[PDB]
Amino acid sequence: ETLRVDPTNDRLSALVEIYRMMRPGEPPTREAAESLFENLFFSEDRYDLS
Amino acid sequence: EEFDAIKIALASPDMIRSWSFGEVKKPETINYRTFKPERDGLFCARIFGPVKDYECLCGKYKRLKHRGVICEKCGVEVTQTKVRRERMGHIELASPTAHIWFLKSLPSRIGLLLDMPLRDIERVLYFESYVVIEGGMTNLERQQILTEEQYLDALEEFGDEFDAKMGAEAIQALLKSMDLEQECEQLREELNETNSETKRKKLTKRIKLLEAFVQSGNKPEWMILTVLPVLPPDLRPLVPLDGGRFATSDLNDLYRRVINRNNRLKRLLDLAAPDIIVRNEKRMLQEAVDALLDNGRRGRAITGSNKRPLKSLADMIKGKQGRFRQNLLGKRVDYSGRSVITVGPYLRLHQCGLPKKMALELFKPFIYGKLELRGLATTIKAAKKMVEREEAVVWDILDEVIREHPVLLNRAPTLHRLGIQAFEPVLIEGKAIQLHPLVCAAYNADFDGDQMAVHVPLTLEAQLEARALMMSTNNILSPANGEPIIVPSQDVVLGLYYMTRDCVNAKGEGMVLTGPKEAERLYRSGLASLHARVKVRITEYEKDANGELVAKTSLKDTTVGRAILWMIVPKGLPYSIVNQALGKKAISKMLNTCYRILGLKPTVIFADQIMYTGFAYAARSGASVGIDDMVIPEKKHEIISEAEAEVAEIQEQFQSGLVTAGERYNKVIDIWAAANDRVSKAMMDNLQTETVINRDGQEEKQVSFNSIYMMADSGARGSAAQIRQLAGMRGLMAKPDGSIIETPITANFREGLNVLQYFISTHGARKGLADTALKTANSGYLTRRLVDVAQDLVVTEDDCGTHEGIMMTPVIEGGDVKEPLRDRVLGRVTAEDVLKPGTADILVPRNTLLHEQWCDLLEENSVDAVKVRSVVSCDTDFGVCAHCYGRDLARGHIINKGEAIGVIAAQSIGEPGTQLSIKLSNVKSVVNSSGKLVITSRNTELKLIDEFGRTKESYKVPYGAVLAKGDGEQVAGGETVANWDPHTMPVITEVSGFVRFTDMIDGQTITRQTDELTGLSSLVVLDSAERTAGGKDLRPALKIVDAQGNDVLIPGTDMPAQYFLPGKAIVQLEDGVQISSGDTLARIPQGGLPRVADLFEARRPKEPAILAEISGIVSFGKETKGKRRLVITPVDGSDPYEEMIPKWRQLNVFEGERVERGDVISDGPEAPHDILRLRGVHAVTRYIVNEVQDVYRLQGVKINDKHIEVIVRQMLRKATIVNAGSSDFLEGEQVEYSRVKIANRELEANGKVGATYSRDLLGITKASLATESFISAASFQETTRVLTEAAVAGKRDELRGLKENVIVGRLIPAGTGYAYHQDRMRRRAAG
Amino acid sequence: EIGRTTDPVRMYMREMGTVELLTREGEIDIAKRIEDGINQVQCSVAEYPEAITYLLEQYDRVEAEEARLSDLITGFELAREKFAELRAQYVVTRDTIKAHATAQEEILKLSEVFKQFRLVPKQFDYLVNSMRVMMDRVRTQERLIMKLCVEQCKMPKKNFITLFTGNETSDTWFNAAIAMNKPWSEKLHDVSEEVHRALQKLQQIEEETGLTIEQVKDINRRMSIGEAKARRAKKEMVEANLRLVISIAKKYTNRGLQFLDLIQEGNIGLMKAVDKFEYRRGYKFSTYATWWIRQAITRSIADQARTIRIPVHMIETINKLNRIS
RNA sequence: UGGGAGAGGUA
Ligand SMILES: [Mg+2]
Ligand SMILES: [Zn+2]
Ligand SMILES: [Zn+2]
Repeated sequence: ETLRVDPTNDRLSALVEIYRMMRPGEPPTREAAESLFENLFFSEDRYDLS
Repeated sequence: EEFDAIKIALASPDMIRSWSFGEVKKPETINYRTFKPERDGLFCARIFGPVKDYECLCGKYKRLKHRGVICEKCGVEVTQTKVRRERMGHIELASPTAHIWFLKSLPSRIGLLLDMPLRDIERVLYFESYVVIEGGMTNLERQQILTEEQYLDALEEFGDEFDAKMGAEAIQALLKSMDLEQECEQLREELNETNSETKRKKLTKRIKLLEAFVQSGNKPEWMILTVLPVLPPDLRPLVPLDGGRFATSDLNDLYRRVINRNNRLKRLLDLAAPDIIVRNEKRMLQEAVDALLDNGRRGRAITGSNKRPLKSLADMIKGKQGRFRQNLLGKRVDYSGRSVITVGPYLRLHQCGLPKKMALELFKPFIYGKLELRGLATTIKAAKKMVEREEAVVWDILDEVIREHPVLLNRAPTLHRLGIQAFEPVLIEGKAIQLHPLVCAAYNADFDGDQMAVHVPLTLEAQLEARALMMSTNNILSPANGEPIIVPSQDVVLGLYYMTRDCVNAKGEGMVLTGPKEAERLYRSGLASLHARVKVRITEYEKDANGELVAKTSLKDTTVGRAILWMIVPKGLPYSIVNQALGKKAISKMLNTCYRILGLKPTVIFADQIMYTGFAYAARSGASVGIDDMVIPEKKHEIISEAEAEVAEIQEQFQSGLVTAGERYNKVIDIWAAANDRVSKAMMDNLQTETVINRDGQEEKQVSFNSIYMMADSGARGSAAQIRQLAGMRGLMAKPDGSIIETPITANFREGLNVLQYFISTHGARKGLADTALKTANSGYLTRRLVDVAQDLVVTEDDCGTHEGIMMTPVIEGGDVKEPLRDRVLGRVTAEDVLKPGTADILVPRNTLLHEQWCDLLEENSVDAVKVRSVVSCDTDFGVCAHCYGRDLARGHIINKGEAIGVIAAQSIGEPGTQLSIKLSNVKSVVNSSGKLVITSRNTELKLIDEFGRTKESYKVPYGAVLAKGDGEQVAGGETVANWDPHTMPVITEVSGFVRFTDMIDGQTITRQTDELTGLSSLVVLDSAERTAGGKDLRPALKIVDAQGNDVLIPGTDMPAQYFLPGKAIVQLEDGVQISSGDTLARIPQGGLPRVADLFEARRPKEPAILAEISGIVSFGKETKGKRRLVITPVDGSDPYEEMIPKWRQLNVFEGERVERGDVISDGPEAPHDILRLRGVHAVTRYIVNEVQDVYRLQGVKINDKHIEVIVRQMLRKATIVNAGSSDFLEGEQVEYSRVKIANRELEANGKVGATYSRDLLGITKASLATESFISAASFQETTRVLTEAAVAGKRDELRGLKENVIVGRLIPAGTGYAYHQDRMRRRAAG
Repeated sequence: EIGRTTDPVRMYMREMGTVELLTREGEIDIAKRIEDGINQVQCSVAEYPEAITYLLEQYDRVEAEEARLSDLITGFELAREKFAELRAQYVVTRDTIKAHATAQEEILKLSEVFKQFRLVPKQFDYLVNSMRVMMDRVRTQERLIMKLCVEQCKMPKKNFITLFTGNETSDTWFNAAIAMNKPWSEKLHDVSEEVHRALQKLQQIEEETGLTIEQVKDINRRMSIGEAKARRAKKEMVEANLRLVISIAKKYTNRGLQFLDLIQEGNIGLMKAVDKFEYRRGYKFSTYATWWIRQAITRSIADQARTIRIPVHMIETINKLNRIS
């Protein structure tokens, strides 16, 4: 049901929508969306439980 | 200085330039070498006046000889320095920006005026998208929000015809180019063709807004700020610190931001900057102006240097620490002290012990005046130093000054009005305010470290308020209920209980005494105790018909202690006042009886003397607590062991697998509750009657002299629950999840708890301590909301001459009498007579204050219900009359005109919030074949009237319930007369004969199945949501006919005997059988403080009860849909009304009967809005009063019903108009009900049709905001919304409220100021 | 897109994201276009005779020894003799203007010898705005002529742009407008006296300029297109280095001022660096722009950051005494 | 002296 509601197509469209949620009003692009989704969770300096 | 009105409106740029004195053009405030203010700065002397009194900046003009001149050297006008907080400046903004209040406070007023969405207006203001103002072509219309690409297309396409601008200047040009009367006329035509609900509401909102602009005379261009004004620099001051560094206000920072960005915009417009840079600077100026007007409103709040958001102008005025609620209502006050309070029992009732040093500091200018009058000091400096050196002549002058000069003892939180009282002070040596012990029940103050404020009245009028209105010997009775609050509390009560109790053979029993003086002589000589049952001679004085006192003298069988108190009890009271053991309720009745018989002065001296003797004999008693005085019952371990064995027996039965876990849980709780009740009963027995070792008749028994039982039975400190926790069992303690724990705390506070029981007890202790804090906050918020509704209510007239009223029946719900007629009606004024024969034929006329003698006559003749005038039904404009309110409860007589009712009513309601024969009526029945009578109505009540005529109980029977007793039958007690089916709802009949099974076929409306127990088939009517296509247009009917088949009619009506049964009916009766009359046919199945706050805020509940809006029969009209519509047609006229009922909700009223106005169609809680609109004003008043009093009686607090009626009358102030006559009300405008009453009075005076209306119960928050006074509404709550609505509509304040005259600074029209205000009103009328 | 954004610096970064960065070579071409506009505005203000008499009389004012030698000349005993022979060339072209291509070649030779005088920019603005205000005088004059011929007679506009826009010096066009037998031309007699006032006003323009309306219209038209080209080239140079402004102001953030104020004052410094940039020193744009952007940001945070404002010379003096002692 | 935050405590 979540896949039927979900309007994205693939990975780059998913990153653009995550960019539009996190930093709204900014024109998204591929490299900025990739760097944003990497450095939110999967970076050793901006995420830590450890 | 003597103004009649405070008119608020919008500010034109010409008016802002008329306020100002010079354009502020520099951000820098002052210098750093020498600290003189700059030129055209934020603190400048030429704009905001001079810094020193009568001096320029350079030092040329330096005296008052040059009174007012302008200095030609530096521009500083030589005046006083008081004009540094009266002169404003102005900033000349380059781009005109938008006001954030009239853009973001919803509804936005710019979206509501221009008819543009707020998102699109925000896109225009954020310079993101162009908007077009005017266009000659048909391609681009007015208000078509173009993007950048569309504008660049249109620029190369047309380029000459259209003009599209972007930003706040475009919105200013749009509001300029629009036409108010043209748009108002076009929308008035647009409202008339069709009326959808959302479109008509939006159109009438816009029409009300546009008509507000035209009638106020404002212009829509004034919402766009072109010229921004500047606060004076002593209202945004520059205060230093102790280390040279400065600590300015946040307003100087915000003004510096606005001035810097405006100067940069001027520089960028002169430098021919690029479009991106100048657009960003215009956006920055808009952001800075919006931040200065309201920081936290538009976007991210601009934070200061210490990471905190700055305080703007809207944050200075609005909030908990705003200007209104921190300085305008409650101010700091000179001539004031504060100290700890101790006990002085040597005082009188109107005295308090001020210390010497603290009162010398208080009364210092009075000592200055007496020193200069007596010639002991020539000058004020000599008098100052003589007081500061503390001489003996200064102490003598202070002793002379403080004599007969009352001071007010305030203690915060002042919940009710007895938290401020005036006392004649007596100078003591110490540092603590010695109160009287009696007034600490009014102050709610114990001496565990409390603190009280001492304020000193200065003027002669203020001393007379404190002497005649606020003296502590005047307010004995509480204003909540008419009972004395100057009452003995716990220590006088213990002493008087130990006095007037009697032993059996104590010392010197059975003598004869010459009177009270010889009894006191016997006790203080030591030949007889306080408990000797002795015969004394008592000379009591009864009251004559007039004020004379006749006497009688006889022998009474008394004690020595009661014969000691007869020296104290004044002349006028009987001996049955004294001749019982005096608990706290008994001494309360003594002081009440002494008040109503003698007056005030014998009551004051009786309270002082009874306190003296209570303290003296409690000291001579020696009533001590010990460890041998908390007597544990000797059968505690046996009951505990039996209960544990029974709990273990049910536990092993559950472990065997017979009884379920929830039933085991409920059984264990019920067993431990029964065990706790048995242990508590055995404990109470063994503590009450343990004293059995007696003599001089035999081994006799009496009540025990144990001190724990003594301080429990006296009502002094504690109750039977506290004694149970000390001696018996602790009981069942609850978890914080609400569920009661299975095993209870068996040990008490004498045997000592173990570790796990104490850890279980900490749950409830911390929960109760947490709950207490929450309720006090809630109660204070509720008290503030109640006061701010009931501010504007005062007594104006002596009598209104109305004939309405509320018939006060004693509340008789359940099996007992909740309130008697005496507590319900004592104090009010009878509207009509009392027409009953009775025994003595009491006939009180109208306009009679019901005294205690008249209420005694009503009790003797046993009147059921009397109609008295209430505050809600009063017909006086802007205030009530004295005869509808009745008795001033604090005094005991009729209420003086001019005294504010509503503040007393709101305080009395919100103060205990920190403590929170067979008679048949309305019937329609038929006698069956067996005499077991059935009722065919739902609203039938079973009244239980005694043989004297009064009512004992009350019960409501269901529809179709069986009944054995008829009218007039007197059944004995204990007989079960209520017999009814709880789960099934019958569909019973009233005729007899055969049944014709018409309009039901197996397959589309009924389900063919059988019962699993008897094998007989049963025809369950299938619900319409699961029927097939053949059952979407039929209703099955039990067509009852006669014995051969003709259509029998109902006797009385013309309707055929049909029964449209609903679904899920267990039809056991088949065709071809005989049916009697009245038999069944089928079976159809089915806190305290938040409740008070939800009743007074008038909330529609989660499941409202559907009611009938028009009287008549009810039928169904719409098919093939589960939303059951009711075509409730009248029995006389046509039906203009239908009603929509959801799927799952059941119905009580079937489609064959006739309902009255306001019948319960769907069961559940009924909402007070429709209660008013259908039943009536008196019905919704009675509903609110009864459901509030149910809460306040559950918790045990006495509150008179007139206070709740005052809040209801203040809630019902609005009245929308459904049809107009010739008055100036067009359609649906919520005007005040007093205004339409005055308009209808004028219209029926000069002979016209008049205008009808319909009232509406607003909540507390909505009524105090929709109060016509913007100052009262903004001081209560939502200052931004109230000031925005008032500024747009152009309102004015007429200065008629108590809160308004507190804010402005005049005498309130409440009490003493009422004469001055009515003199001022008649001066304004006669001229 | 344009969503629910509320930070203005985020919208600034969106509105600056539309432009592209500059390459290694392109800003030399933009600076060449800027210098071409400056050369065009100088070569169109060169041949104006009253401006030449203004510079000679300001040279008489500096040679009468009451004004300094810095507020009217920047560079190129030498300027004195070359202005003396310019004055000799001026007093011979005052009477060889009567004779006809000799007049055109002598005024263009005065125009090209004028190009050596490196004048001060404030008096350049004086020359440009003096041309602008005499153009405003004659423009409201012709707007008055345009207004009076549309208000009364409802005539088409092709005859007006062929008759009025010819010589418009003598009365040869007004009598031609009356003498074309049209029913409004016989009722243009009440307009006649204030248009004769307008004609003598045009004759006043002929004696204070010396040339006709058509030559000065062409001169200020060349002035307008050169000013528009130079301003558009300057504008394109400005909106391609805003990322440099945010790169400089990224470090001055928590100094008592908001982040958006810093990049705004950096944009002011960027404009001041664009207006005074010289491309012939080989440097691209950034080594010259960084100093001006840093100066504007530092002078912003040294003044508008505190209530008690300390001047910049006093705070470096107390800082120098704090670092030595 | 006056202003604003943060923490603690008393009724
Ligand atoms: Mg206390
Ligand atoms: Zn001066
Ligand atoms: Zn009344």
